[PDB]
Amino acid sequence: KKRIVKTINIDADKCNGCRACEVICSAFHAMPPYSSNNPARSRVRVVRDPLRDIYVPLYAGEYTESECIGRDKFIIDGKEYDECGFCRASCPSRDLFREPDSGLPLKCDLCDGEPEPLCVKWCLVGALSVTEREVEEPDKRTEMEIGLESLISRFGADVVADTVEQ
Amino acid sequence: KRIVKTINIDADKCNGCRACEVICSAFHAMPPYSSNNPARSRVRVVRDPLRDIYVPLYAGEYTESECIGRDKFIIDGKEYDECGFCRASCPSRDLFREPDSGLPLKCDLCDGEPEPLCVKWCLVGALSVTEREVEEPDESVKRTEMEIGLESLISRFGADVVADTVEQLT
Amino acid sequence: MRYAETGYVLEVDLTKGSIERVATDPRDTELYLGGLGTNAKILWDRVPPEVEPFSPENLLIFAAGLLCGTPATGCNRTIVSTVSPQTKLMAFSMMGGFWAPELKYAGYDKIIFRGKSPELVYLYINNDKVEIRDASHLKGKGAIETAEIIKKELNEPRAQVAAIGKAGENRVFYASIEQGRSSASRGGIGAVMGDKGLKAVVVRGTKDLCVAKPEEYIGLCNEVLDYIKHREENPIPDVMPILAGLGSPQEMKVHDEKWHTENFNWGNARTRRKDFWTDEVSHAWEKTMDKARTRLISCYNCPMKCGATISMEGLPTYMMKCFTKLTYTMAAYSDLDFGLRIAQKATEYGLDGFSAPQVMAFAFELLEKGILKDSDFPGLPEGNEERFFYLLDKIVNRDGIGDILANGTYWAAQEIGNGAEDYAHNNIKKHEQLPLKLSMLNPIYYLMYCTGEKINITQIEGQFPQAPYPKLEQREAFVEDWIQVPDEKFKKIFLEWEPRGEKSMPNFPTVDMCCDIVDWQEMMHYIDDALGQCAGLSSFPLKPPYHIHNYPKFIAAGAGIEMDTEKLKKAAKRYRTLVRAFNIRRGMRRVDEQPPANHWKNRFPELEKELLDSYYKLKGWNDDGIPTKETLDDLGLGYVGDEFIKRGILSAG
Amino acid sequence: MRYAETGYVLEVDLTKGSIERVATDPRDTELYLGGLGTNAKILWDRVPPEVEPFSPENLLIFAAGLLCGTPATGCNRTIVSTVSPQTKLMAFSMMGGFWAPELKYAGYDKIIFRGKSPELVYLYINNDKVEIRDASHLKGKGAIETAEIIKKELNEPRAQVAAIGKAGENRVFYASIEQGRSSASRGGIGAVMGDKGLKAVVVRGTKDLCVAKPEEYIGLCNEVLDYIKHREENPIPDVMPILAGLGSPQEMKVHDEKWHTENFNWGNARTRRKDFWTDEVSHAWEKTMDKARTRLISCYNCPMKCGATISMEGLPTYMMKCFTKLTYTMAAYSDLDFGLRIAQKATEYGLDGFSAPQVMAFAFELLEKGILKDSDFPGLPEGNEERFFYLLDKIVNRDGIGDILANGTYWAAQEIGNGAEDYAHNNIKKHEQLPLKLSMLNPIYYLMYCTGEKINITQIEGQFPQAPYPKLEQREAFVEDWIQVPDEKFKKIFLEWEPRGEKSMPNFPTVDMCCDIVDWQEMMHYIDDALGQCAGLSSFPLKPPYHIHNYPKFIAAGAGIEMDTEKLKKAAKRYRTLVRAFNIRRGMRRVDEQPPANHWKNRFPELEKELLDSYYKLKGWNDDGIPTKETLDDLGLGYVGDEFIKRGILSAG
Ligand SMILES: CC(C)(COP(=O)(O)OP(=O)(O)OC[C@H]1O[C@@H](n2cnc3c(N)ncnc32)[C@H](O)[C@@H]1OP(=O)(O)O)[C@@H](O)C(=O)NCCC(=O)NCCSC(=O)C1=CCCC=C1
Ligand SMILES: CC(C)(COP(=O)(O)OP(=O)(O)OC[C@H]1O[C@@H](n2cnc3c(N)ncnc32)[C@H](O)[C@@H]1OP(=O)(O)O)[C@@H](O)C(=O)NCCC(=O)NCCSC(=O)C1=CCCC=C1
Ligand SMILES: Nc1nc2c(c(=O)[nH]1)N[C@H]1C(S)=C(S)[C@@H](COP(=O)(O)O)O[C@H]1N2
Ligand SMILES: Nc1nc2c(c(=O)[nH]1)N[C@H]1C(S)=C(S)[C@@H](COP(=O)(O)O)O[C@H]1N2
Ligand SMILES: Nc1nc2c(c(=O)[nH]1)N[C@H]1C(S)=C(S)[C@@H](COP(=O)(O)O)O[C@H]1N2
Ligand SMILES: Nc1nc2c(c(=O)[nH]1)N[C@H]1C(S)=C(S)[C@@H](COP(=O)(O)O)O[C@H]1N2
Ligand code: SF4
Ligand code: SF4
Ligand code: SF4
Ligand code: SF4
Ligand code: SF4
Ligand code: SF4
Ligand code: SF4
Ligand code: SF4
Ligand SMILES: [Mg+2]
Ligand SMILES: [Mg+2]
Ligand SMILES: [W+6]
Ligand SMILES: [W+6]
Repeated sequence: KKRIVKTINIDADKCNGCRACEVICSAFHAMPPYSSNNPARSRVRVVRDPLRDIYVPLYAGEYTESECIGRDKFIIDGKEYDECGFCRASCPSRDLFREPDSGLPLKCDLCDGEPEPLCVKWCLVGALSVTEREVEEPDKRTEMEIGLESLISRFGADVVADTVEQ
Repeated sequence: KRIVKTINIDADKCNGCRACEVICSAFHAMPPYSSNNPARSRVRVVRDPLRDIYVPLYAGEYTESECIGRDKFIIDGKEYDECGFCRASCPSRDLFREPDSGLPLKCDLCDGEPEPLCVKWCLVGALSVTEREVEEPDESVKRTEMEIGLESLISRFGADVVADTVEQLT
Repeated sequence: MRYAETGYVLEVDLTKGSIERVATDPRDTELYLGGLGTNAKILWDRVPPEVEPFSPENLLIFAAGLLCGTPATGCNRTIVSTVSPQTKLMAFSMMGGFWAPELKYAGYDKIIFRGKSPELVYLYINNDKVEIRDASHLKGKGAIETAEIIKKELNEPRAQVAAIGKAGENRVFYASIEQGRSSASRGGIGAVMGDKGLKAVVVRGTKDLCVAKPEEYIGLCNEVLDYIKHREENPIPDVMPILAGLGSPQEMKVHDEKWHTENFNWGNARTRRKDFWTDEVSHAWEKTMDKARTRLISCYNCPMKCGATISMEGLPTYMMKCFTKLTYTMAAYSDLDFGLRIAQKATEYGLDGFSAPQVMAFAFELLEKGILKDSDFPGLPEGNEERFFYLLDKIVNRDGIGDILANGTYWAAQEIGNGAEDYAHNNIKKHEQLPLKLSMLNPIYYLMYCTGEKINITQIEGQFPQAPYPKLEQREAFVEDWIQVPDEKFKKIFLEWEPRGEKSMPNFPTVDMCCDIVDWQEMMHYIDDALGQCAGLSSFPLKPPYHIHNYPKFIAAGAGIEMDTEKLKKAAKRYRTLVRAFNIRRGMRRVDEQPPANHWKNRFPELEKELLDSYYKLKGWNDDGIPTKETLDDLGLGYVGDEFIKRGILSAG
Repeated sequence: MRYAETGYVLEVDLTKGSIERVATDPRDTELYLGGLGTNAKILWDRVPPEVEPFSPENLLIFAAGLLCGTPATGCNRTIVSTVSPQTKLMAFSMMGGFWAPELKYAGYDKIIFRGKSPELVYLYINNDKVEIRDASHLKGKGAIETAEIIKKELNEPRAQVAAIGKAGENRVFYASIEQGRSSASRGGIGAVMGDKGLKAVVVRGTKDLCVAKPEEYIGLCNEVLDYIKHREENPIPDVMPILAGLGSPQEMKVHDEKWHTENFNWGNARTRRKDFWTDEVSHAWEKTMDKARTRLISCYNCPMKCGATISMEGLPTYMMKCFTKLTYTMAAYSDLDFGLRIAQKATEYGLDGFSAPQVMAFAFELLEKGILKDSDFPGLPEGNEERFFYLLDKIVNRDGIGDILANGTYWAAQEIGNGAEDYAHNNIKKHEQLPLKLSMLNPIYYLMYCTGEKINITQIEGQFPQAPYPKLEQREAFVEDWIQVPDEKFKKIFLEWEPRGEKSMPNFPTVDMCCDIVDWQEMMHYIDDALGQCAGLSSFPLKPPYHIHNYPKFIAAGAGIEMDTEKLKKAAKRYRTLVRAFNIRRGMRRVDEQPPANHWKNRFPELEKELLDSYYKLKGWNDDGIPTKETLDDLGLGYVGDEFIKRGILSAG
């Protein structure tokens, strides 16, 4: 009836920019574990600019094979953030959340199989925590038909038909 | 050298009117302007007057999977929503998906039109789009909207199901 | 198909808990347009005059304007209608924000509530899904507080909520309905909502809303946006900032309040303070306003951002626009800091910020005069500010003396007696007016005060300037690009009008010019209130983007019906006349159509008689203010004329 | 493979523009560990005593500590070494932050600069890619300003930049090198960097950094984090907050500065203000600090956040930690608001905040006494604050009088003559000390002032308490969990030590106890400076997470070499002795090892002679302070003993 979603709570107002999280996450995922560390291989990467007072831990999210047509850049409460500044994607546009040598995508898996997230453990100031709740998964084949009708309207029956055959 | 475009969003100038959702959805009706529907907008405003949060979010890249962990920020005293800055067309929420089909939506900067319409209707000037040349080659695999739409149905429903329904519609 | 309107309403019987979706008659759209007009049709033929305001047969109607939910800038108003517990006449009440467009995206033009729920409930609409929910856990909570709890309950963060506060639950006669930075404020509509046991109406809509001619419609919209840009680069010369541009009065952006504080009466519409606005006051109120104002914010699809989030230390955030900024301050002879604090409390209780401050100032004039005793005010604090706060709480609970004051100045004085009626000196049709007591009879204003069905001067004025320019060359510059006039004669009237001399009031403009002006000003309000258009871009400011020449094009492109300038004037006349008929059927007559006795120092009874005589003639009414059988027939309102005759209101031939 | 160290250095000849990667000898790691130790080896055998500080043959070495770039908490220090233009002895200078770990992730342990660039350049390192870039467009820019321009230029937002300001470019003898919230501050290392025409060193690294025993290493790290948590729940009882816990002095978090302001001397280390710290002062400085402090921030991989971003109205943001918070304020008899403003300027110029304030206060005592004339200060403003700002600008440009003052108090007085030397009263080995002038000879401190190769008291003290507890029971509680002592005797010393009576200073602790204490305190500093460990978690605070018992385990697990407590004590003795030998070879002798004449009011020349005699004996040095042929041989420093003999420094047998 329902599933568990886990939420990384990030209190950027408590972050001191130490990057301890990058150290421990990369070290844990070395092979064998703790054999080396390398913050370029961390699944958490901290946006850090003391002169803008910005300290934003960012977690690696979903893989995308292509960049956006337009990249977003925010001003919020007087802070000018970076282009794509909050994005979690392993994206062809930058090196974040990609192996520094191969370029393959990295994804945070909440230190799956470990007793607790290592980045949360090593954040001695407590900027980070993970919590859970139950949510109701979906009910929907009507949606499929409405969606194909929509693509036929935007692109035409002959274009949609030849495309589905491939 | 190639061109990259940046959507500049001054969230400090935003007044939460949502005109940007009105015009984007209107233009993407079929035929253009025959209706409108904020839920079909490729720009969607996070709007909570009581938190003083007014943040225009533009639709971005399709993902067929949810992340293992969702993120939620407190920044500068403000408690933002879970995944509150994500552009993704993602199965965990309705944002940036067609309200009746779940098809993905993605901003293309009103491609082919004289100028981005949300920006044109944003009369306080919270939105702008600028351009710059970069030396980095584009490594994107450029799939069409049509191709992304179908591929998403096929993941959700099955290649044979989709193909069969399509034959029965044409 | 139908366009712009969705073609459907919800009929809810709160006694039975039944809910029904019903298709509307498209013929009603051609005749009465939408919003206020089709509300008036529903009220006329379903609410006869024997129905009392707190009887289960009284209807409460929430209507979205015809063009709400379309891309038209600032077209977002809800029109709430019912029979008023205070005036016993029709009450219609407008609310901006985001709620009416959401109702349209859900698939509905109106919700019509009849009956009474035994238990406190709220109605929950999500597209096709409609249901009545228990609200007992929300009993007493403030209107905004209530909205936030519901949205969390339902997990509907994008839902729009219209709710009442404790004042509405306790049937206070000037209780409002509140939605974000928007309020259906006046005539007691929140009291009727509370009477029916209805705590809130929650709506979420994600369906498409279609227009008839897509490119022509968006074309008109873009023309409006271009006109807004240009108009804001060209404020009306020599007019104060709060009124020189577009929008509701821009009181949230402007700190200078000299015009208001020195020309409007303080206390119980009692005291002119000619020289109030000193350097110290200006700097002190500017400091308060700068600290309190969090952000200027707009209604749906509008760039004007007339309203503001207001944050007072130690108090929850609330939202404010226009004149309630000053009404509490002034009624209590206090400062802006006091105004913003008590307005927070009153907004959550859901009280009309026009009548409520005057009811409390009226109270203290009674206590003052001794007509009321200190024993009627148990525990009444010493401090003046603290007294207003005290009395506010007694009123929203109908506690003791509060129970009488909760009925408004007219009923409260009538109940109290002992010459209390002398101090209820600012009512028309039992309804509190603006606190304005001027020297010279203004013949245009006289007509608007006497006949306005909203019974509120700020909601019938606007299209014709409030005062003449001294110099001819200023008048020539003004009429130059004045495209919004229906007729050239309006330019010529303004060109001859002077502040002093033989072309000055009360004798000029002439009686015929005054009737034409009032008719045009009013007409534009009725058109706004049928379409859902904010008066901030139409009937309220000088030289608006929406006017009598392009409105017919919006109606034809949007709704797909035939419309031109003459047909629109006639439609506006039609349901404005139907609103008049409804009030006639409830007992209103010429006798009720007189401003307060003390509204001007200089009165002219022969001129005032000729004005009202001529204005009735223009409308096509009796010299008792009743629409004639001839004019009713011409408007397609024969059924009204038939009923008037049958009821003895009109005499057959 | 090698572990923890990368095994490679960069050798850069700025004259030729040649760059070479060179593998290091692993034997050097076993002997001298890393960081300061291997810097000292390089300097000894490549920089003979005829090399002058601004000759092309002087080396400037940037070294990352042995364990930098590993997961060890707070292990992130850069050690810069060169021959000092001020003291003409070795200068080593530590910098925290993020730069040394980045150099490790790029693949290098050191960069060694020789020669001089004809043109201003910067070095750019990205992993394997290393290149010299033109920096002429950066001429004069502040050190932080420079970092930000370069990072944009290169499109390397995650690069770490160590840069000099105008003071370094103009060879000011106390110019620093600045990197974010970190500074290689003292001994003139920024002057040598400027002399070589080197504006900045920019590094980016994204390679792996390996340790030898992975689970044992991370195990030790976790034990450190647990000890940090526990230690911060248990501050040392009755010690002021700035020193009661871990970290550099926690001056950015604490507003109470009574101990500093009332015990340290204001002006040119001149004035005790016994009762400075009033209620008004406390509240006023707290107001300044609360407004100015943007965020407490850490160095790399540390939770202590000792430093702070500081934002003064109208000034660019900068970063501050520890005592420069007060040095400018105090040298100028002013307030905290003045301190934070001028410190912004001085930080961008890249000046030592210890010597620079004293050089300016020294100046004004000369102007005061008339030894300098007003004509030497062209345009000298009236205001005292404005005078400091004026003189700051003259110094960083070596303009007129600034040109002399830029050489420090020792050289400036010597040049000026006319009894100016009397006012350079606070130097040891030509290097300004802390502004502390106390009453009673402290025998532990006497030894540290005389012999400390950093010539800075705050960088040799820490592991033994600065003062005794009055009550025995407090002493018993303290030594109870004091696991960091090398030997039980240190507990017993502290248990007998009392503030007053027969067990009080200067007579107790005994001469032998004092030598042992100083030896232990110093040793811990040398171990930190070889490993890269912040002294904030080791040698500086009482009861640190890192100490002589677990350090050997970190070294063995990290670097994969054999290590235990005795071998580590001997390694620390080895390169501490080699640093001593280098300074002996440059002319230093017993005669140079004396504190300022006026440092204590009460002196004891026979006790002071016996202390230094016994301390030399402990070290295994001559009674002239020279390491003996016997002790050199035992340390594997036979080549040093051979050269001493050949140079006539030691007499063969
Ligand atoms: C209100 C107003 C400033 C009144 O202007 P004034 O002060 O000048 O008018 P006054 O007081 O009548 O007379 C002054 C003196 O002149 C004399 N005198 C008169 N006529 C004379 C003549 N012909 N010749 C010679 N002398 C003539 C008089 O006897 C008197 O002399 P006194 O010192 O010896 O006693 C003006 O804007 C107006 O006309 N408004 C329109 C009406 C209205 O109610 N509008 C408000 C609607 S609500 C609204 O807008 C909002 C609400 C909430 C927020 C959003 C907006
Ligand atoms: C500095 C300090 C307060 C000196 O304490 P006090 O004021 O008590 O010492 P005092 O002035 O010598 O004597 C006072 C009076 O007592 C008398 N008297 C003395 N002995 C007596 C005896 N046995 N019996 C009887 N009487 C005895 C004296 O004659 C005198 O009497 P008077 O009024 O009649 O003239 C204490 O913390 C200390 O010694 N620190 C260690 C050394 C040091 O310099 N540490 C700081 C290094 S920098 C640092 O760490 C940082 C910098 C930047 C930020 C980071 C940290
Ligand atoms: N159609 C219409 N729009 C209107 C009005 C009106 O009466 N009819 N009142 C105007 C005024 S004078 C004000 S202060 C605001 C009130 O906004 P609210 O109803 O959302 O609280 O609406 C403005 N827009
Ligand atoms: N509670 C409340 N009462 C209010 C207001 C309001 O915004 N909130 N607005 C005032 C203004 S400026 C006007 S023009 C009228 C609007 O009338 P209506 O809400 O009945 O349409 O209400 C007044 N009373
Ligand atoms: N290894 C090491 N860590 C050290 C020191 C030192 O001499 N060696 N000095 C300490 C002091 S007293 C302070 S104020 C800070 C200086 O930080 P910074 O050098 O990055 O400016 O480093 C602390 N950490
Ligand atoms: N410009 C500058 N100078 C400074 C400081 C600083 O942070 N910035 N720290 C002072 C303090 S508290 C200490 S311990 C020393 C450390 O000297 P070092 O950087 O040469 O090792 O520098 C002093 N001079
Ligand atoms: S360890 Fe914590 S304080 Fe440090 S950068 Fe990461 S989230 Fe921030
Ligand atoms: S980093 Fe994110 S937001 Fe930026 S282009 Fe890639 S997908 Fe889009
Ligand atoms: S939860 Fe684990 S996987 Fe995710 S960033 Fe933290 S340490 Fe890495
Ligand atoms: S149009 Fe402009 S201000 Fe209005 S909601 Fe969109 S971005 Fe914000
Ligand atoms: S919405 Fe974005 S951040 Fe949230 S789970 Fe989906 S992809 Fe991840
Ligand atoms: S640029 Fe065009 S497509 Fe993108 S959000 Fe704005 S209106 Fe929609
Ligand atoms: S003009 Fe003002 S009140 Fe009217 S819709 Fe726009 S923001 Fe709202
Ligand atoms: S203890 Fe303080 S100075 Fe040392 S690394 Fe941690 S934060 Fe930096
Ligand atoms: Mg209203
Ligand atoms: Mg340093
Ligand atoms: W208003
Ligand atoms: W320090």
